[PDB]
Amino acid sequence: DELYRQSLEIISRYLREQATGAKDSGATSRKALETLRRVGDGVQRNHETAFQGMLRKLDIKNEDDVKSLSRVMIHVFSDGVTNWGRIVTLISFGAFVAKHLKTINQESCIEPLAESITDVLVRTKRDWLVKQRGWDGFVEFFH
Ligand SMILES: COc1ccccc1C[C@@H](Oc1ncnc2sc(-c3cccc(Cl)c3)c(-c3ccc(OCCN4CCN(C)CC4)c(Cl)c3C)c12)C(=O)O
Ligand SMILES: [Cl-]
Repeated sequence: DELYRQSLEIISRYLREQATGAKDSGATSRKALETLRRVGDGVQRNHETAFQGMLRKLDIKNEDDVKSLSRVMIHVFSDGVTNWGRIVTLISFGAFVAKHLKTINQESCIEPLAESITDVLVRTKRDWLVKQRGWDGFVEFFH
């Protein structure tokens, strides 16, 4: 399942570098990461209040808290329209949570969070993603 692997590589590396502040299909992945670095940080900067309010309401302190997020992520992501904008918001909130997790020394929860967001995205919408040319469509879309 190469789309799952490529989606996990991009989302994992984005969340990890947002948390740590430090950088680590080859071509697409690096272009897709570069785009998140641009659109993702814009989303977080622009929606800091809603993100912080949501995170405080979710009360995320440990691996059990993070593992219980998948349902609400699937409900909210599936509830609305599929477009790259809503995909980026999902990944941006993930990054915002990864940062919180690093702050409170729960950095070991960042990987299951990235796997959880990848499962949401690839398991609700792999057809749409295939039709859009997967990560190629994302890079063309955003530049
Ligand atoms: C540009 O769109 C933004 C930007 C900032 C916040 C909300 C949205 C709507 C967007 O949200 C999402 N789009 C795609 N995937 C997801 S997944 C998700 C979510 C929802 C709950 C839990 C978890 Cl783990 C994830 C939200 C999403 C959904 C709603 C949200 O906030 C709604 C406003 N509240 C008002 C009360 N206040 C205390 C907290 C903020 C937020 Cl912050 C998010 C991240 C969301 C979309 O649905 O297109
Ligand atoms: Cl296009």
